Amino acid sequence: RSVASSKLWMLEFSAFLEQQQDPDTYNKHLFVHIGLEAVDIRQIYDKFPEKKGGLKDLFERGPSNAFFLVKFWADLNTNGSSFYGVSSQYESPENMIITCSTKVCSFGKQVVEKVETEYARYENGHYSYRIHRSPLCEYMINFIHKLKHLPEKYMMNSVLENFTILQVVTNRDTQETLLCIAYVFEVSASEHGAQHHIFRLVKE
Amino acid sequence: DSETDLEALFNAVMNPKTANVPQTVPMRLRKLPDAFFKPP
Ligand SMILES: *C(=O)CCCCCCCCCCCCC
Repeated sequence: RSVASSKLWMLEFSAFLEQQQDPDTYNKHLFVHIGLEAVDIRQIYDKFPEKKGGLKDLFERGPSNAFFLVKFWADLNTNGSSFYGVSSQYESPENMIITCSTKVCSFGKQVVEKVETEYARYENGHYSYRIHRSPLCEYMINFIHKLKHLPEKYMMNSVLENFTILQVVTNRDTQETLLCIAYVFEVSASEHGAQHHIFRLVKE
Repeated sequence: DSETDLEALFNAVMNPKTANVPQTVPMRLRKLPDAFFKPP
């Protein structure tokens, strides 16, 4: 349990492209997937929204054990009958109503926010929360298209220098931060495909 | 101008001569662990 606070654990996270070849045949490509060293959070504040409700504000309110930074190496090697989706799965000892807010940022400025409300299902002594096949926003689809149409892979990483995603999972009723994940991206250059590393965000 | 302008963001790398975006410190020059830049 890497991406886990005391109240919530993200077991799975993935963004994907699914293509329907025919009514019985589906092909799925994963851009990124999850299935701990410390980073000084001050080093990344400029890359995320600030002011009230922003990254610094959220971190100061805590708990400090809810705060993570994930570095992805995205797999963009892939080709009417397409679906861009995001799937994620969470577990908690507690029966809560959770809200998941995902903010896409450019130069630390919010471009778009997607918000989802999730209810618990009882599962083997704990409660499970699943965001299943959530539609990726048009902005993200277009961003991927524009990336893939860049002549050089260094240009892709250059663009991705100033592109971040912030995911905040909250208890809707109490507003407690259950998980806060800052995402940073590079393009995968490996034979392995998509890769990741997970860090704890610390005050200093 | 707009900082969230998607075209400008991509134009800045495709056509550096006409780049009109905020100037920033590259991640590789920041105080970050080695694991941040080396994939597993
Ligand atoms: C729009 O509604 C914002 C939702 C963004 C969800 C995060 C999915 C991560 C996308 C990874 C694709 C790789 C892009 C370089």
